[PDB]
Amino acid sequence: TQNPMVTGTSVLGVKFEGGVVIAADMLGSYGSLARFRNISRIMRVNDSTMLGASGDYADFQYLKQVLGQMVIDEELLGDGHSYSPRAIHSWLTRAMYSRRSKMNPLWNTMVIGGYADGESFLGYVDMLGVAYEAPSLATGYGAYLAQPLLREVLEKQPVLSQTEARELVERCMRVLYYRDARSYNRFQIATVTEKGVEIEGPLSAETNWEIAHM
Amino acid sequence: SIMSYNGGAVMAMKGKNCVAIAADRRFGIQAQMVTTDFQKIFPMGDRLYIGLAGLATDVQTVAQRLKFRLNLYELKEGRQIKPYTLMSMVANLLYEKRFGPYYTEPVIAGLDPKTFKPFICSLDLIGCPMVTDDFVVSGTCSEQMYGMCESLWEPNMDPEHLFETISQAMLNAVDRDAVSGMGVIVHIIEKDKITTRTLKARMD
Amino acid sequence: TTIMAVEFDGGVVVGSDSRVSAGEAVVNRAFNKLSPLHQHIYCALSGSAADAQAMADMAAYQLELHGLELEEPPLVLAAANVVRNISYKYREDLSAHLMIAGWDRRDGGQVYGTMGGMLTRQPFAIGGSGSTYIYGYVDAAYKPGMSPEECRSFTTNAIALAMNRDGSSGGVIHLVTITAAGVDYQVILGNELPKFYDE
Amino acid sequence: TTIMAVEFDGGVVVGSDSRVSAGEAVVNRAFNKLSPLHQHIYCALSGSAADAQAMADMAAYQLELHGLELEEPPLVLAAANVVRNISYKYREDLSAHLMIAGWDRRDGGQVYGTMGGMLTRQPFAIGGSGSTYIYGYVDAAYKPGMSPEECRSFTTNAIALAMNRDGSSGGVIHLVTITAAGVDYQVILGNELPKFYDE
Amino acid sequence: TTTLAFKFQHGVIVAVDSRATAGNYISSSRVNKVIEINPSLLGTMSGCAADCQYWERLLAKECRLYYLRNGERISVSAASKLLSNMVYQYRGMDLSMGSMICGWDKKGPGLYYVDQNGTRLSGNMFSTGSGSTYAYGVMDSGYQPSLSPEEAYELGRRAITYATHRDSYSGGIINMYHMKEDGWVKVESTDVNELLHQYQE
Amino acid sequence: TTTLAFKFQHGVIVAVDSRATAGNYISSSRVNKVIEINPSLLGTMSGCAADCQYWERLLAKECRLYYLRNGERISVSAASKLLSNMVYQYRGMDLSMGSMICGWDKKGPGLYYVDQNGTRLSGNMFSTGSGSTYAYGVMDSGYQPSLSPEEAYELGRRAITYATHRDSYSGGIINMYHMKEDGWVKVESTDVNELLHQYQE
Amino acid sequence: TTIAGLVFRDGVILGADTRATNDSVVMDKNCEKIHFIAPKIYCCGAGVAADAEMTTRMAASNMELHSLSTGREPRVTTVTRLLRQTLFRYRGHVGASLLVGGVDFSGPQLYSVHPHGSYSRLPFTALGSGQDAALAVLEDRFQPNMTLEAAQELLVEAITAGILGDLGSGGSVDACVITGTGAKLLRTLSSPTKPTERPSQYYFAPGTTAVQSQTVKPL
Amino acid sequence: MEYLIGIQGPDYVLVASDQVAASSIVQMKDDHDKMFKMSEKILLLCVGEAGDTVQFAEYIQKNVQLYKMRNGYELSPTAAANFTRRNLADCLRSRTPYHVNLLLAGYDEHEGPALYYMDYLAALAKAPFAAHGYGAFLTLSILDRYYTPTISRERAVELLRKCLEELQKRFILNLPTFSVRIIDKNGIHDLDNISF
Amino acid sequence: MEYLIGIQGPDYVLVASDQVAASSIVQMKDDHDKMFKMSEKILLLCVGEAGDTVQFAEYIQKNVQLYKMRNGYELSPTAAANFTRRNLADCLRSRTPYHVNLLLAGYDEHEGPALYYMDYLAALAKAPFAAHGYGAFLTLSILDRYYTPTISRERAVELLRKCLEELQKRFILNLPTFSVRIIDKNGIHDLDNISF
Amino acid sequence: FSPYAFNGGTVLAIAGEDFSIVASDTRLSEGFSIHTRDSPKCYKLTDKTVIGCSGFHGDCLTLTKIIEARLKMYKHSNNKTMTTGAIAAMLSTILYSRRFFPYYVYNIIGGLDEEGKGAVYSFDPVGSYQRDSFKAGGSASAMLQPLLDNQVGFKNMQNVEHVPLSLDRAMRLVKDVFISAAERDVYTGDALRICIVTKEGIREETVPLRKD
Repeated sequence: TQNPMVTGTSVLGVKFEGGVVIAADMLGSYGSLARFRNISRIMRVNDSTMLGASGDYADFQYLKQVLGQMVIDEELLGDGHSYSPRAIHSWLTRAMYSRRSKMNPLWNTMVIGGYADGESFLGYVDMLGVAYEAPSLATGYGAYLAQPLLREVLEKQPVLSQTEARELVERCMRVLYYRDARSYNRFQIATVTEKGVEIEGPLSAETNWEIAHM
Repeated sequence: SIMSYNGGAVMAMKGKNCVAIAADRRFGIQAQMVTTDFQKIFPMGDRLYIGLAGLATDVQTVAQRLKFRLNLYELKEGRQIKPYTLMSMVANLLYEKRFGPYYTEPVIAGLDPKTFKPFICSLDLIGCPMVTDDFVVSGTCSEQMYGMCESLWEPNMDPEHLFETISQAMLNAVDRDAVSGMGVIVHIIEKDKITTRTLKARMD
Repeated sequence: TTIMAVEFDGGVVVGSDSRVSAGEAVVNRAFNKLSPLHQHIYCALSGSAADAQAMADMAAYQLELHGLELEEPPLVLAAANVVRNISYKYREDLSAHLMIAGWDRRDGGQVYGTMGGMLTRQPFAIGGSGSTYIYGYVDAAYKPGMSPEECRSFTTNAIALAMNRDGSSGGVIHLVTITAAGVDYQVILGNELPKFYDE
Repeated sequence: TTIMAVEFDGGVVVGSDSRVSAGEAVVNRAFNKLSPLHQHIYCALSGSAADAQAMADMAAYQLELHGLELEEPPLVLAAANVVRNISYKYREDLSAHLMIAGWDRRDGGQVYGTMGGMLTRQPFAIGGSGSTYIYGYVDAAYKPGMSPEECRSFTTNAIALAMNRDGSSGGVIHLVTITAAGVDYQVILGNELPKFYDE
Repeated sequence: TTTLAFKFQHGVIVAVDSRATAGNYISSSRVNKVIEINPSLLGTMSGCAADCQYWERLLAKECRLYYLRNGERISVSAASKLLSNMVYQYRGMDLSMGSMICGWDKKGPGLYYVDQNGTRLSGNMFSTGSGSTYAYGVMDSGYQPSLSPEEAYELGRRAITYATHRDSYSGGIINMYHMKEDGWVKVESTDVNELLHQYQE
Repeated sequence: TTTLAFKFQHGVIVAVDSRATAGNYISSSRVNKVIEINPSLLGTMSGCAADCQYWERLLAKECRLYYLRNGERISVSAASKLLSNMVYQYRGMDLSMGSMICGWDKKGPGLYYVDQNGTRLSGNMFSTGSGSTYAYGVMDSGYQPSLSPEEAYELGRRAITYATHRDSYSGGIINMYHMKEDGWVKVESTDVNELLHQYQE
Repeated sequence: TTIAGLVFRDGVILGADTRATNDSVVMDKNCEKIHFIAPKIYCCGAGVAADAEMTTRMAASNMELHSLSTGREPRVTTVTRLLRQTLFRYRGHVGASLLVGGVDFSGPQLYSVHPHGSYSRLPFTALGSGQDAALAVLEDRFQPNMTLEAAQELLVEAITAGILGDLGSGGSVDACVITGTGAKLLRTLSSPTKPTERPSQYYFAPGTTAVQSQTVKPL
Repeated sequence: MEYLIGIQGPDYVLVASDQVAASSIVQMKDDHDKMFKMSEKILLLCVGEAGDTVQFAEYIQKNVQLYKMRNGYELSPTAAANFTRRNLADCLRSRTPYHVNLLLAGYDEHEGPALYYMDYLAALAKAPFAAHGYGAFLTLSILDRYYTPTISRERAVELLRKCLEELQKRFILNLPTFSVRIIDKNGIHDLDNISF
Repeated sequence: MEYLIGIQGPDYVLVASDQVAASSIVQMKDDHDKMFKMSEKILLLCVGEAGDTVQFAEYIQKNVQLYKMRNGYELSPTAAANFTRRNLADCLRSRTPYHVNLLLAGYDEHEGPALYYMDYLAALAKAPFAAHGYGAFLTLSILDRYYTPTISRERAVELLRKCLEELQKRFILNLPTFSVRIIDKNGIHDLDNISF
Repeated sequence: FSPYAFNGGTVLAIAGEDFSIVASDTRLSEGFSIHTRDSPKCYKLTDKTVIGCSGFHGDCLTLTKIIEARLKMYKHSNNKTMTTGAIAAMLSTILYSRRFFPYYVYNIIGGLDEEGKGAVYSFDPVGSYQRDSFKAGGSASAMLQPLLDNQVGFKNMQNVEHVPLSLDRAMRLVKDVFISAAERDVYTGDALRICIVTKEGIREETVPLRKD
């Protein structure tokens, strides 16, 4: 849209051995005001794909409705063919780019997580159409606050397990709550593996305020 | 931009017990060339030179005001100014006009008056010094100069090798810059001599 | 930023959040917004950090000299007048509200609002960007004749409600109770903050 | 403008103020901001009068046809979806939030917020320019399992607190309780409005 | 960019420089600023490179189509009119193209100046681009309609050389053509620096 | 406003119209656009009425003071230089004044044009104001340095009349003076409509 | 630019990167950003290089005069007050983002000074374009009263994050350790980045450049 | 700025125009013809925006010629002037307006000579004499002072020379040569160019 | 736009300038002198903003004359050029800057002839030949093509005429007359005006 | 709202007698951050053509997919693979089609021509193009081009043998200039991807660059 109304903040994404983990808080902000504190910004696309979205919530809901129908439409056919994580990432990229080219973008920065054929997928798609994939992702304020922590751990241990990736993701959420003024301490953690897409939450991070006495 | 109004490129290079300072000779207003022998490098001692690039008017003013201060400084204290001290003098002079600065980025090249130790540095318009051990560039084609210096510069070059390095850097750098050219003057500063050369360059 | 001060028979209760922000980034999550101008006089800073700190320091200096000249603890009204004058004189340059709360031997515990150069004494006062969300709450919860303990609770609750709603507020709650006896500080950390409907 | 809707076991309670303003002039001091979209579905208008009225009329027409086609009372979610679609489709042209509250035989009493095209179901919702001043109050006063009588009181209090603080709100309080039995209106005049700290 | 063209007793001389720039950065010293529409038709380019190259190639297409249909080579005036009308449809949309259409049809040699505004003029001599003013000086001071071929080549070489010397956005190589009754011929491709040094000797 | 001045064999002719306006509204048809600084010194006014009236009166004061101090009448050139320098101190502050300083000192007749920008020129003839272009046409087509006094009066009367006819901001009455060696004399004050009707007869 | 500081058990530790850039071009690959204020007080600078340089030099000069007249060690609070009062005077026009850290009679102190004149006394801070990366590291691993070596490691990691995550930072990592006893200015504590070993080569002889004129002046 | 001028006599219309085609500060052409023959006894002088002038003038010319081909007889000066105004007026509020200033001169068997003035907003006005451009400001008053309704063609040429000479010495623009034409009952006649 | 031009020879400096004083679209004066005599062997040609030109030039002239009165001898061309630049540079950042373009020509007994170029930002440059205004764009290349360091004064006048003739036919401005002066060891000499 | 973003990156092409090299860095940036360190800017078009694209990554993705589709369309209707020169000419028209809402891409085509010689075509964003011997595009193009002029074109050098550029020397030059650009340009770094195009096919190589 031209002017985003209710928006969601950072979205985290980490690839692990046999799956992808994605986290996002459940806050819908209206400017600096935490208006909707119990909204889910993570959506399960299909059995192997999940999506987390930052930015304008209304646009995210519209994409969710359009993506949900696509998954349903293809499932009606029942021909053994189903959209893969990469295919969803590609479609999203084209959708955002087309809207950006008409000077009427969908104000969202999305993270795509998935697992197909024993291979994890983690893709980024912004409102301008800029798309790419990496071992870990972080939109909005997460790029400066969470991404550096993720890259530090991936630089020393390229392949980590589900537990390690989960613990790392929780560490980033805590830091985001501390330094991000548009964040909330109520997040969801979505995990995609061979079993499917699992969305847990609402979770909270154990915060320490020992520095106040210092 | 005001800095590209007259154009011009200046670069200093450090060698083994010698320094090199070069500059373009073009004086033009916007796209029109006026003269092809405009002085941009000024002497501030036997083995101390300052190169100035930017607005021609400020290039001349700063050079003249610096001379005024250096002369008085060299009359008060009975000695030749040190390269580092000159840098601070220039920085102080540039910082005085913090909110209405002279449009010129100076580069200093010389050898210590008593120890003959190579010294090169560059300052921004408001006077922020930057001492390096390899090279310093300034002007409208700084990016081109960076490329050339970064790949051509080698450590401990002799007077002859240093001359060839800075000449090739400047020549090829000013050929990709429309407002810099019309000749190149190179000064090779050594312990017992100064060699000034004008290179065969493109006049377009 | 959310600040609050309440009057009670015998003194005052001043409190605030500890969030210093720069756009969407929290530059300081444990900042003390309560500054002592004198032995029994405090001020809650809100608005521009640099301005608030500059004015508070200025007032403290002026009040310090004033106190020594008259050889008597300054009045709370004098402190408020000193802040009001500075805030009014530089109203086009400064952008910060220095809430004034304290206690003297003449008029007991008083709370003054000095926003924009205008000076008014109130039973309780709230300021800062997060104060807008708690206007309704304080109007329905405040009751005259509140005790010190009840004032701290009232203050704590109000600030906690604002912190949860306002993006420019957050962190911990700094609390200060001023009375004849003296000044007693208190800090309410994140885990010990009053919980309300956060769903 | 201040609007509010609360859910309760068996239905909903919708309420609002009655002030229509044009800058500083009150163009209508007894305006009804509660509009019925269907027999058991209501909407609270906020934002631009023309836009809100245009959308409400549009939705009522669409829902009316929908209801007759399916030969069954429309769902509250359907009404909210009809409003959400219009609000989202014309998000750059319209400037009004149509709060949705009602009751159906499938999911009982539901409250939906459709501001800016975004749709979310909540236990209670507040909107309009005066809603900012009561955020803290509703967060500290709302309790799950509230009865119809308690919901009307909660609603009345909240709106009254907002009306007193907000310049764009005021007048009387329009109240509506929706349940299986039917719709029962209620109007709280100026003299019968809940009183709080107005000093 | 500097381009010139003048008609003398032995045909038409066309000369251009080869510099392209982006701000103060010289993007190329070897760009071709003459399109060869056909054996007796040429078009010069100055202004926006993408606009010039695209619209002059589109004129070439239409010229070729004109030939196939009417079974004869399009005249210089009609070719220039085609280009004139083509760019007049986008007037005000910030196209940047100043070109000369030179050739030799049934009415002898022909030289037209056409620009993005829709200006279209027939003339004896023209100069376009940022270095055009400098070229005019030299050209006008040494032009005579009875110039010999070698003399005409020199004047063209001099005009462009001097324009590159004074104009910052001009330089590289001078490309020169000679439009004759039996078609055009490419005269030379002399580096302007080689020329300038010999002129100062 | 239309004002003119020209030097001929028998002195200097000065003529002006008398219209003042405010937007499209004619505020006056009888405004005086010639200040009499002294018996052999005149100043015309065009532009902003408050600026002209104020600065020309201030020049008159200085001229009178100059006389008292140096015991002689200020020259035309020095008076014009005074005004020139006075208005150069407020350059850029949106003053609006275009005037002519006419007189006769020891160097014969003198005519200077001075404006708010600081322009100061000596000349044989000048015209200022919004109707100046029209006056120039008539004046230049009928000017001869050997014009007789009656002929010079006619030319002045014609130039102004025609300017009022074409220029919307000019009109009213033509006021004319004649600068001579022994001082200036007021020639006439003819209504421009009376004149125009007789010219069309 | 990435600068950071932290208060540990026996003192304070300052750190910074060594890259100076012009818009998006590296001008200096090894500039010192940790300036001397006093014998037991140092300051890291971010923002306008010229402003930071001139401001710290001025503060150091004024602190020296004060120390000479009083005959005592300068307090860290005197420095921060001198800095904020000056910065506030210029109303943020003097773009100097400072991280003052030192150990005086009252112990170890750390302050963050902003361009407009505001200041913050904290156990750990970070400024510059790579300030968020460094803060992330701090938030995740900072503990009160850390050992000297444990603090250095944390600070190095904090600066490292900015060097690799922020395009404005790079080069080496400088550190400064201050305690009651001495001060350890560790220019180049770690060199995490370096260029290639040069695969090819190109050189010029003693006459590859055509010379038009020459003038030799013996000294 | 371009200069146009028309002087209508008892049984003829004399018109003239500068021949300068300019590009910024340089004169690219010094023999440019700003007159367009619309018919046997009708001339259309057009100045203004580059492109628009030739596009509008030729568009009008083509339609006038078409009219003669379709009916046998030519359009009269008055009809042609109104046709031109209508076309110019129609594009005024359209996306592509023509920024041109015109003078329409012509001779009609029964109506006699005629000179029309048309500005860029398509306001049509018949007049005994008229001018366009910055040069009109310095020449209109000269026409006012010497023009008489019974002026002979020989005297009209003299009057036109006075205007051209005024531009030579007073106008800041360099307009050294002017095209001079005359339209009477025998058609359009080219006169010797007036140069300085 | 005003035109200035200078050509330095082996032992003389030839300068010329247009004599047009213009007000919007009309030439108010056609014999305007843009040259200011600073000393016996120094001329200062100044063009630019109305008011500023005469104010700056006369200010400089007064100080140069004062210098000669105070010391007995005159200031050299080089010293005068630098004095002028300094003064122009000082006002550049002041509240009242002079928007003037200058050419300083002069002759010195020991230094010989000299020609200085100065733009409005006070950048000083010595040159064998130079020009100012829009006319310089069409004449500088002509100077480039024909100028030689040993050019005689008779040949220099011919070279200057070529430049002036180029303006006559190519320049859009009407500059029919130019002031021509020469400075050698015998002082400043007025030459016949070149008119067209 | 701005529909563009500067995502950095540098592309270089060099033409030899029987080879063509197209190289680029792998950093993808935005503002002062790094999106990823593994985003190469060179795409394979055919068996003897490679394209390097830099600029706005959104347009780089879209333009490469449009060119890939046009290659297949051409092959279907003409029964042959587009030549390097035909690809260059087609790209020009594609870029000019968006002349009033232009692709913010700097394209450099590298491949072999019909005679089997190295070919390099450089492009500006709106389509103006020409054949060159070597060209640098993108973020650090002004740092690389001058060095190429002096080392490959032998500009400004006297008494120097103008020996033909071997593949070996060309590879060392590419690695060297990219290492130098990684020091000065903040947008260039991470790794260097080099594609060599000869008659045997296209082989890739990857060299590490500075990560800071």
